[PDB]
Amino acid sequence: VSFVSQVLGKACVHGRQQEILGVLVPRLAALTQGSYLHQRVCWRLVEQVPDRAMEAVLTGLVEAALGPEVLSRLLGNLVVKNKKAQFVMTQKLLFLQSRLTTPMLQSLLGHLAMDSQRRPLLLQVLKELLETWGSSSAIRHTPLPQQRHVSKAVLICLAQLGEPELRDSRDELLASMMAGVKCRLDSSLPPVRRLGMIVAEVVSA
Amino acid sequence: XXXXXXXXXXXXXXXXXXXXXXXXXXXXXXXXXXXXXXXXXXXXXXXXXXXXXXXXXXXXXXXXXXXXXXXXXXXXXXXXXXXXXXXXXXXXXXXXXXXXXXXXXXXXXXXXXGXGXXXXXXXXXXXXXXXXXXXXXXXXXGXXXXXXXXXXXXXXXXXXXXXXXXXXXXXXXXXXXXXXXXXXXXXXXXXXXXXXXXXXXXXXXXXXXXXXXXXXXXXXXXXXXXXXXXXXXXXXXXXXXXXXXXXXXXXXXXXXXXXXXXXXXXXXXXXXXXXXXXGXXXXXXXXXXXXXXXXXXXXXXXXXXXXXXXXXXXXXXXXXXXXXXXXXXXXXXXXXXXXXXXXXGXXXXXXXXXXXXXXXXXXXXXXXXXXXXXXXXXXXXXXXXXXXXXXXXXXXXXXXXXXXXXXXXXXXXXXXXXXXXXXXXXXX
Repeated sequence: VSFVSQVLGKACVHGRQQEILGVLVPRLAALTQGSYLHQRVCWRLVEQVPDRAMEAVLTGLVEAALGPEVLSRLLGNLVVKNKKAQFVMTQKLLFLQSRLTTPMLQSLLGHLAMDSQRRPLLLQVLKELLETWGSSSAIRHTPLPQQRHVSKAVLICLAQLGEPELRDSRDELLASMMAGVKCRLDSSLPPVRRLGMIVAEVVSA
Repeated sequence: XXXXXXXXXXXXXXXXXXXXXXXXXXXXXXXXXXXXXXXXXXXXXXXXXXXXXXXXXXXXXXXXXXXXXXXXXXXXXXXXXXXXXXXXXXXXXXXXXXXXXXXXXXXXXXXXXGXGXXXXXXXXXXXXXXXXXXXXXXXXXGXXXXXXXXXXXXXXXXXXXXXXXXXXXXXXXXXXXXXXXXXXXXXXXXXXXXXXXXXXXXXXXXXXXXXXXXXXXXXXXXXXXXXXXXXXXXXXXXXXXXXXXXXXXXXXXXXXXXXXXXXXXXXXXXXXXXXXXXGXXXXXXXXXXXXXXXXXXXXXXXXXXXXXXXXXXXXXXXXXXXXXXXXXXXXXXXXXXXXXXXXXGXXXXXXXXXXXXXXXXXXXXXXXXXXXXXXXXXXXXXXXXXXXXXXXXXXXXXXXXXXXXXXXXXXXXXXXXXXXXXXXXXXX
């Protein structure tokens, strides 16, 4: 794993998109198909900080790896999530950013994988996400990508949790909703904000 | 004026020992509010410093305590109304305060009232008021007391999250604005930036804009001592939050023009953190990187000082972590770096004496270095040998090893020849 990861890190650093992904794809397929403990091991083995975001990028390259990536990285997350840094960069990614049609799918599947690897990760993120829906300073700030991100989040959230989840989160949701409402009621993309409302509404009718 | 002021203070006093309830007094609150908006306006005037400060104090404190009482119990309409007016007043005060001193601290009591008061306080009224609070904290002591109390105390909802960080983004803008002028004023500005950090050391939330801003900013015209104080401030402001080492590292690596900031954050981690041998690793990484790149070539004006800064960051790191393995792989590296003047200074400093002498004893490390040098690269190898020699103890084994080195040394057709020259000197 050391050499592997060293190399991995290097690779990523050196070059994203094409290289990485091609390698990945082939590899993935094969590996997936025939490995479990070992699969997990290499995956796990992954490292660095340069390679953490290296891996962030890697992961997204793999996301772009699409549905193959989904099932296989459902298995790649099943190879490995191992708490710590995974969590760190998961939320790193959560926070930011650029391009997410891949992640919509990306988001979804990634989420799915990790969530189911280790339950309640999602919950926290979901919980975390609520806060993200807010504005004021944010209303003043940002571009429009944030909104994009927000939409995605909504979708995932809708998809899964416990039920119970709804209730408590609804506390927060309501709260969120109200302030958010105000803020986004002030949305140019008044309807964008409205769409969010409807989603939420639905969620805790 | 004095007579009227005396009557006002008396009245205030009376209401001080008669406000042990506070139920359905929304009316009182509102009346007071309009009156006092006007009163605050009038208040900005003169009145034997603290004759006015006392009056003001009563007003604020009293006012806020009541306005926010509204927020706690009662009706939102009334609350919003007061806030709008109060925010205006807050803005006004943020200007008056200085000369007042005692009443500047009375204005500080008003800001503490905002803290207790929560969301209303937080809003329009507290955008400018958060700015003023930052200023006050960076102006000092009592403010600090209250501030660190709130630094542990659920952080004032982490200074009201989004808004807290938006105020911090305003502060990022302000940092950019300081990069322009700011002598001691900006020193305190940075202090307040970090005051906010202590208050809501909500790193991520703060984030991006500010990050970039800071980066650029490390080059103030008026550095002096305030500058370095604030350098320490920002580095230590990073302290130990989310992205921490990693984030820091990223931006720093990009513009390897600021390893003093690397030191700063290195040391931030050193006196504020978590993941500790993992932080040793982070440190190690950055450190190693720094040396490897920088000492991979040469310099003259700026980067000689960059090497000096690198010694400083090595310092923070080394000491803080007792890292020894990571640390001394990079010391055998970084120690080997020493070279001229400043070098030696930095070396021992970073070394954190125990390990310095540990290395002094150390011979296995020496052998590692011997073969390292054998492989060679350039002048790095040359001076490695130089300081190895400096590190006198007893060759013995090293003497034999160096005989072999020489042999190689001797052989050298290329610059490996001058490497050998310096080596030979060392040997002598």
